[PDB]
Amino acid sequence: GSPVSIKVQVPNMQDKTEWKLNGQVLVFTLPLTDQVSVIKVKIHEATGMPAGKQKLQYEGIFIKDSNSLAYYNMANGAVIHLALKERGGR
RNA sequence: GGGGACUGCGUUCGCGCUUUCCCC
Ligand code: NA
Repeated sequence: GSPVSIKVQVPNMQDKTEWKLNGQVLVFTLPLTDQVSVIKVKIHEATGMPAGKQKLQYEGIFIKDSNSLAYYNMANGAVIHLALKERGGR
């Protein structure tokens, strides 16, 4: 497909001094056939935040690695919201 | 029996699994 602009809203998390979580909006250029996992790769390259630590949400949907951006009907200027994933357990 | 930190993960976002531990 044709590459589109996808935005990622990064958290503002200054206590995470190992990453660059400064509230910025990342702007990536990717085709709509690219999988959501590619967004995590590019977020890792820009913030240092590993993919396994990223929680992505698009229009309230917890988008999954194996689906393409087109699967979620993303378009130019779509904003993906990034959060820190927190693990649980008993 | 509670809370944390991790290593990876899953998730319906409620948490759950796991890995090293650390405490109360
Ligand atoms: Na719900």
